[PDB]
Formats: sequence, structure tokens, C-alpha cells
Amino acid sequence: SPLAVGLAAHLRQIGGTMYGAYWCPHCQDQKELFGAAFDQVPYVECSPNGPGTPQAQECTEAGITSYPTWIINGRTYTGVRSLEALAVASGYPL
Repeated sequence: SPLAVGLAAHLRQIGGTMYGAYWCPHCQDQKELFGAAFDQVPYVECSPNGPGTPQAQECTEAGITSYPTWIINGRTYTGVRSLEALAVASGYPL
């Protein structure tokens, strides 16, 4: 998707970051909106050790309490967001 690639680059450039868990269905749904374009999106893995385990120190210290959580322009957006919603949050056109 041209929108997905353009938006992903934009998120990378402004440091818009997704915090999630590789095994979390919502996180998987979020990545799937981007498809392969997700490769550019800054992503923090909060659960490298899997379900039920204490999350990554960086996630606890960032105050992550749900997956996915986006931090974009210092603003916090919890849960899955459409490409359109992420464009609006990040100031990416159309």
C-alpha cells in the first residue's frame, strides 16, 4: 500500500512508536493493516518472554498498560488504529 509505506516512513521519521506483544491478536491486527510496510514502523516488543510473564522493563517504565499502545508526538493512543487514524494522529495527509 502506498499509504501504508508513506505513513510508515512518516512515523519512523517523527519517532511515532508502537508498543506491543508479538503474540497479541490486536497487535497482529495492527501490523496487518500495514502489511509488509510495517517494517519501517518503530516497534517495541513488550513481551519477549510471552503471555503471563512480566513485560519488558522499557514498557513498564513507559507506563504501557495495554497492547498495542502508540506514542506519537508525545501523545498516547491505546488499541488498534486504522491507517487513517494514524495519519491523523501523526499529521500525515489524506
